[PDB]
Amino acid sequence: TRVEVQPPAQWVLDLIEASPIASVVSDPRLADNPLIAINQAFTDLTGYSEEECVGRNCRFLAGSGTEPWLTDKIRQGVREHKPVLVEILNYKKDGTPFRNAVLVAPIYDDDDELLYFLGSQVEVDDDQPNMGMARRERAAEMLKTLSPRQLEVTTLVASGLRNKEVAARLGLSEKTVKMHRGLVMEKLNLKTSADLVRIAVEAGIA
Ligand SMILES: Cc1cc2nc3c(=O)[nH]c(=O)nc-3n(C[C@H](O)[C@H](O)[C@H](O)COP(=O)(O)O)c2cc1C
Ligand SMILES: [Cl-]
Ligand SMILES: [Cl-]
Ligand SMILES: [Mg+2]
Ligand SMILES: [Mg+2]
Repeated sequence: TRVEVQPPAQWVLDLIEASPIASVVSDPRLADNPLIAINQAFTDLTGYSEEECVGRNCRFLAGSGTEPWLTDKIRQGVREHKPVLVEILNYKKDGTPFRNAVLVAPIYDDDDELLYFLGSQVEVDDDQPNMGMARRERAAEMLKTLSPRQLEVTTLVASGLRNKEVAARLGLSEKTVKMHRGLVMEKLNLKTSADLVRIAVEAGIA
């Protein structure tokens, strides 16, 4: 099955298009919380075109060997609106199995109103099955270079808070919070907010 999805808004494209890693957005108000957008890296990772993806739950990547104790942690994150990083067996369009380090995180529209989910997918090679631990080491070292305000803005943002909630928590203006966010993005060479949530969760700070 597949549902017809409205063309994605600019904020959806801004979240994933410039990411170097496979990234997707789902809309939980549509049938089966289906993908509403994928970036180019998702098509090159999986072999699926945007036409084949949009309208479908991302569990189309699952197959015979997929670990239900690890997918349930994603279901849990979707339910509790909390970010989850698991490494699960998935299958490309050509049936090629691959280990997928998948982040699923709650994210808000550019008006901070409605909830969506951001997904991002990194292949862990059969050659080098501990690649995930090397990403977490890199993430932890980068996040340690941040100033104290930048680090705690990053922590609250990656936890899935709207800017208005981060601003409430820290006694700042939304404008000030977005200023600190931008500075983190520039300092750590992060193209998208999705890339920022990924290193936070990799590091263990959210
Ligand atoms: C944004 C997003 C991205 C997802 N990416 C993947 C993925 O790459 N591979 C996968 O097997 N599941 C992925 N999932 C998880 C499934 O869509 C589903 O949430 C999970 O399998 C647990 O639900 P279920 O028990 O109904 O399958 C993603 C979920 C969301 C919301
Ligand atoms: Cl889901
Ligand atoms: Cl302020
Ligand atoms: Mg495209
Ligand atoms: Mg299942």
